[PDB]
Amino acid sequence: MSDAVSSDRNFPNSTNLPRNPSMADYEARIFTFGTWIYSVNKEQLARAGFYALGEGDKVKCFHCGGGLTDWKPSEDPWEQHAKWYPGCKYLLEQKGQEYINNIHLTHSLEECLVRTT
Ligand SMILES: CN[C@@H](C)C(=O)N[C@H](C(=O)N1C[C@@H](Oc2ccccc2)C[C@H]1C(=O)N[C@@H]1CCCc2ccccc21)C(C)(C)C
Ligand SMILES: [Zn+2]
Repeated sequence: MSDAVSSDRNFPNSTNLPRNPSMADYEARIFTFGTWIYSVNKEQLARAGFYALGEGDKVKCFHCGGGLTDWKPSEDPWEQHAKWYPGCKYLLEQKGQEYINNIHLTHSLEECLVRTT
């Protein structure tokens, strides 16, 4: 008999809010990174599964672990994390193990651009 003390129905208790992206996700994550920037919006990076530890740039992955620093002028979080250590909960399940494996093998993204410049 599966008890299931989390995934079953809505309204867990009270404090546990649904999610609220533009309340404790977009502004919250970014607030941890700072006004500073480098490549993409830090929020986007956080959405994938990243969170700053107070200090600028020093950011680590959630659950899966693995710290990331000294980002590249043009790079995505999906490819970065998946390449160094593909073991995130939502990240893996998002595009299945197939996508994660494909990413960690050859170059990805950047397709359909007139004629490869
Ligand atoms: C252009 N891509 C950029 C984002 C990039 O890869 N940057 C690399 C990078 O940040 N790396 C390499 C990994 O080191 C390895 C991890 C796994 C396998 C092999 C090496 C580990 C990681 C790194 O330096 N992580 C540091 C180590 C000290 C503690 C700490 C705490 C919070 C955030 C980051 C870190 C370089 C610049 C340091 C090499
Ligand atoms: Zn991760």
